[PDB]
This record gives sequence, structure tokens and C-alpha cells, in this order.
Amino acid sequence: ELCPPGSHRSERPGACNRCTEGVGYTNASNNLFACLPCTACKSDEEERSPCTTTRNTACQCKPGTFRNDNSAEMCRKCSTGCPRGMVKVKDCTPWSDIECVH
Amino acid sequence: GELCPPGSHRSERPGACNRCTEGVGYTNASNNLFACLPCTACKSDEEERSPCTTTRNTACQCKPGTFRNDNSAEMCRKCSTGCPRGMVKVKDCTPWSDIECV
Amino acid sequence: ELCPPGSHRSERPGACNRCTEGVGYTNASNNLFACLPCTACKSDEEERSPCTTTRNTACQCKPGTFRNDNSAEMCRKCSTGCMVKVKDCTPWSDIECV
Amino acid sequence: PQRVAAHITGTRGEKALGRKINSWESSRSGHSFLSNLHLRNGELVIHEKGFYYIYSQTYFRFQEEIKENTKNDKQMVQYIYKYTSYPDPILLMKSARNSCWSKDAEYGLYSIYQGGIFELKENDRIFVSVTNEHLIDMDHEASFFGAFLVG
Amino acid sequence: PQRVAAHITGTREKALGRKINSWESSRSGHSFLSNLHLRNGELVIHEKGFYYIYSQTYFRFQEEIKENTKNDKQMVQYIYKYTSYPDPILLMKSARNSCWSKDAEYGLYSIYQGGIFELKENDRIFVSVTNEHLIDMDHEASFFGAFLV
Amino acid sequence: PQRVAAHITGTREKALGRKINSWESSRSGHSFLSNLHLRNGELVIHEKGFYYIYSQTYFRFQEEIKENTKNDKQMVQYIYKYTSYPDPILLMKSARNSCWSKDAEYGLYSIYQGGIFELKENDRIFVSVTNEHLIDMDHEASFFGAFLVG
Ligand SMILES: [Cl-]
Ligand SMILES: [Zn+2]
Repeated sequence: ELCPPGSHRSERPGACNRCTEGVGYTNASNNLFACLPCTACKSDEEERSPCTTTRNTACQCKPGTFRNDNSAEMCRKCSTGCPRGMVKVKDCTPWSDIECVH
Repeated sequence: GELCPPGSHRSERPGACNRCTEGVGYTNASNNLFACLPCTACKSDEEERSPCTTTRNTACQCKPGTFRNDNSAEMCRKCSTGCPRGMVKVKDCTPWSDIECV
Repeated sequence: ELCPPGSHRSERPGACNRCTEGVGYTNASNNLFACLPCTACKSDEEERSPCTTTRNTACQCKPGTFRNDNSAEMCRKCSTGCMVKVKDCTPWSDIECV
Repeated sequence: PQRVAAHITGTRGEKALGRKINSWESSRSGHSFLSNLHLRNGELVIHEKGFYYIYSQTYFRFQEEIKENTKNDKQMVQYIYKYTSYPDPILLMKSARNSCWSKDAEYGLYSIYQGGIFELKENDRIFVSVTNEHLIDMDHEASFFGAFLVG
Repeated sequence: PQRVAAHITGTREKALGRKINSWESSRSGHSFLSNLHLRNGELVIHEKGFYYIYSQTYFRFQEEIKENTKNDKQMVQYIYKYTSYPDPILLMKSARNSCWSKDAEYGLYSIYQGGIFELKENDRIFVSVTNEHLIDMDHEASFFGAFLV
Repeated sequence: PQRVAAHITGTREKALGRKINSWESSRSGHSFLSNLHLRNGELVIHEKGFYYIYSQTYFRFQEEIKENTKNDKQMVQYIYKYTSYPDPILLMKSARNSCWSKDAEYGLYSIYQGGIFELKENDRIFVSVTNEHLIDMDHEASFFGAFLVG
């Protein structure tokens, strides 16, 4: 009673409908009545990989900016320096600001 | 023909018309609304050009030096003093538009 | 007739349940089906007195800041200058300028 | 006619925080109404005991002139209270906004909406109280107050 | 069966602002229409009654200032109805202004409003916004709905 | 009590933000559960149907100027559902950014959203937020609820 990834369940108790490539997807076996909508990369991001019937789009912040757990909506400019009394152990990534220690 | 004239709206009584209260509400067209439309109040940033009548809503206009464009319908904005570097003022500002630069 | 301060009414028409100290309270005789939740002092305030089953917490702005009728949410830093300063700022008012 | 709901809007004419809005409009078919509830001194009065989704939108609209500089920082708070069989009003909901701290700020537009479900007894009274009442825009479409029976 | 409600979400006249007409109504679990229908971005009423109407519109923009004038934005959400009257009638408006600080790198402004209104069969309700070009049409972000109360 | 609704208030996986799990359920007059229940901060559905789901989250903070960064905060409220699918599904998001001005002494940002969603029996709904450390959990300030519409 589960549809495979790339498909969802229909009105007809035993049928599966395939997701529309570029529109929606499903990553696991399921019984959803609709596929999950694809994520769009925003103007502050670049697309690493497109949406497929089995994987959502993968976006990444544009160089010099990042997105982390507490700033999931908009890419933020990487911090210039470390706070008062701290060094700079790690450089910023598209998924993290600069790492500061001490 | 089951429509009440401007300056009036339809009553609770299926075949009757009630007149709008001057200064309180109005109706600009033949209708079958169960209430007249409330008169607009000019806000502190505006000047009243003409008052509300049973047939016409109040007419407001931005105070001199300020304007309201299609994307700034809520508050009158101060007109720009000058055009950016290398652009000339083709049109002066109006209560409905900022300065035009080309 | 009424449940005393520090209590509230229960399902049984004539019974009173006591409020839980530090959790809830009631300041007057009543017939509420639950006690009122205690107020927490926020990081900008100092607790003058804790919540009891009969009194809600009493908070006050930290020194140097104040709160008034139009600024009930956050304590505001007292104004440094003015006009001359007729009155100093309190936890309930900014500086008075003459 | 067995419908329990109300939507009352703005009109230009105790131990509770802020100041009670008492200038609400009840009739005017299509824009405001009261069905099995009534208005008294700006408070909606309950007739049928039950679960009510209560909501309110209050529009804070103002032009601001920075001079000398501070203190132009505004706390815009909407409070929704109930009066029951208890001497003090009981806070049900609060929603807050602070104005823009920028000295470049020419004006402020701050609409505040909140809603939630509450169990109310017959003759319980519900009202809206706000800070900075003088900055409230009472246009009918902008500031309003209402409730409807859910259970 | 006899449920009267709708929730429609984004897809990537004398009325103020510009009407949003790109709503989607058929994704099971995300959006739906029950005894109401959509036409040109307007929800159409079938059963006369009191409706709680609501909408959330997401203004999202990255915008670095341009050395000259001010980039102050008025973000307004309007909810209108078309009835037996030539002009659309405003039911609700909710407004926000962007941060005046010149240090502002971007703006995130979700606007939600709702309320109860008496509507007649064949009344049409729509959403209109200022700065339509700054609206993010993600399905969880911008939406429009109503239900019979 | 054939009424299907809940209003729960603040108490002092592949999902974005952090799940609020400290909701209070039964202070008569303030919060309640009627034909729904709470589990690990998630409201659990009993009756299949259309639910108007809503939440208000209060971001309240005093701020001290970040020396080497901007005082910019992204305050996002997410409403998710767990169904018969391994990952949580986003239903609604509402975002706000704090004031960019360096003159900013504090921030008061209440976020409210609501909408109608079809849910199956045993579907779970929860609230997730960014900057959970800035959330004010006063009962009247932060809350979560739903009621059966259809
Ligand atoms: Cl701001
Ligand atoms: Zn600002």
C-alpha cells in the first residue's frame, strides 16, 4: 500500500501516479495524495542540482554569503572579524559563518 | 429594475431603497448593496479637495512637497530633491508622482 | 459563596482547590476554574517580590532604565540630557525637563 | 439566525495595560455585524457559553519628525482582555511591535493582527486595549475586532 | 461533503495595488477548494453566509541601496470583494514599511490578516498587493483562504 | 464535548529551525485540548478533516551591538506536519527581520499565522522557529492551536 519514490497514491485504492519532473517529488516510499513541491533557488542562491521526481532542488548561497540554522531564509554576508578576545579558526562556508575560538 | 439609485442602497424590505447619510456613507452607482460605502477620511499627510456626498467619496490629495505613487498608496512620501549623478530632471514632482529623471 | 484568595473553584459546586506556589495565584475571592499564571520578570527587570498563591510577581526595571503606560513591554534607557532637568528618572518614568 | 459571531470595525467619532478602544461600529451590513453577541462600552458581550476564536487587527500609522533625536522608539502593543466573574480583567493575548530605530525614518506603518481560541462563559466581556492609542488609524478595513463560536 | 472552505497557495480596476492571480488549488494536502471555485485569482462564493477570510503575503527582497534617493517600501496587503456593484469593495488592509536604516541588506516581511464578512452567492474575493514584484510565491509563504462560519 | 479544537500556550529532523516543545495544555480559561492531544510539543489529530491551524510566537530581546557583525536577525515561524512519510512537511512559514539600525536598543516581534489544512487521523503538527533563544514564552504571547472547520 506504498508508492515508490518519484510517485504518490491516487484516488483508486491500488494506484500510483508519477511525480511531474521539475514540479514535485517524493524521496521515500509513501501514500501521499500529492508529491511535495520543488524548492526554487532565490536570487541570493545558485542551483547545485535540479529537482527530480526523487530529490528536491539543492541550492547554495552565492560566494561571500552563508545560510545557517538561525538564518534559513536569506543568505547573510560573512562576518568580517571575530568578537572581542577571539582569534578565527575557520573560514566561512555557504552553510556557516566564520568560526571564532577563545 | 431591482437596483437602487446612486445615493441609496437596498433595504431589509425586499422592494425598498434607503438613502445614504451625507458625510457618513455613499454609493456611486445603481446597486443592490445592503449598506452604503463608508466615506474616506483624509489623513494628516493629505488635504481634502472635495467632501464626501451621498454619491461621491471624499477626494484627498498629498500635501505640497509629498506624493503617492501606485506602490505607495498608504503614506505620502517626500519628493526627491535631485536626480542621481549624470541624470537630468525631465519632469517635476506631482501629488501623484515623484520627479522624473532621464 | 466564594473561593478565598490563593484558591479557585473545583467541579464539585462547593469545593476550593489551592493554587500551586510559584505557578499560579488568585488575589481576590472568586469562582475561577483555574488560578491565574504567575508573571515572569524578563532579563531587563529585577524581581521585587516573588509570586505567591495570593500575589503575582512584582517586577521593576533595572537601574538606569524605566517603563511607563505607553512602554509596558520593554524597559527603556533613561534620557541622558534634555530645557533643564527638573526631575531625575525613576523605574516608572524618564527624566523631567523644564 | 442561530449563527454566533461578530466583526466590529474602527470609526472616527482598570488594572488593564494600555488604553481600551471604545469606538467600534456594529451595524453597516457587509462591513460590520453582531450575531448573538452585543457591544457595550467597546466590549463584546457573550450570550452563549463556548469556545470562541477571538481576533483583532489594530493599525498603528504615523508620520514622525526626529528632533532633537531620541526618544522616538515606540512600543506598539495590542492586548486582548476578558472580564469575567472576577474583579480584574484577565489578559488572553498580547502582540507587540517596536518602531524602526533608524534616524532616517520618515513614517511608520504597523498593522498588528492576532487571534486565538478561548472558553468563555455567558456575560463574559472581551475588549481590545493598545499602547500609543493616539497613533491608531481607525479606518474600517484597517482596525477591527471580532469573534465566532467554534465549539 | 457539505464543507465550505478553501486554501489556495502561490505558484512560481479601481482597486489599490495589483491583484495576485497566480494561485494553485488542486495539490492534495497543500491546497484545496470545497464548495468554492477559483477564477482569475478570485475566490467565488457558492453558499451565502459569514466567511472568515484570510491571506498571507510574503514580501522578500535582497536590496542594496543605490547612492542617491531612499529605498523606503510600503508593503500593503488588500483583500477586496466584487459584489452586485461596479467597483471592488475593500474588506481589509494590512500595511508594513521596510527598515529605514541604510545598513539594510535585505527585507523579510510576511503579512497575515483575516476577518469575518457576510458574502452573497457569486460574490468574488481577491488579494491585491503593492510592490507585487517583491512577493515570494512559495506555497507555504503566500496563500489565500476562507471558510463558512 | 463533540467539539474538536485546541489552544496551547507558552510555559517558562529535516525540519528547519527548532521545535517548540514546552507548550502548556490545561489551565481552564487560558489553554485546553478537546479531541486532540499533545505529545512532545506536537498536536495529534484524532478526527480526519480540514483544520484551521495557527500560532503566535513572540521574539523579544534586548540587543547589544555585535562588534564584527550586523545586528540582523531572521525570525521565522514554521508550522510542520508529520504524516505517513519519513520527513516532516512544511505547511506554513512566516518571516520577519529585526531592525538593521545600529541605534537599536531592543526588539519586539510577535509573529502570527494561520491557514486551513487537510489532516489524517494520527497526523502530528508542531511549531519550529529560528532564534529559539529569543522567544518569550508568556502564555498570552506565544501559543499554538487548531480547530476542525470541515
Ligand atoms: Cl525596522
Ligand atoms: Zn529599522
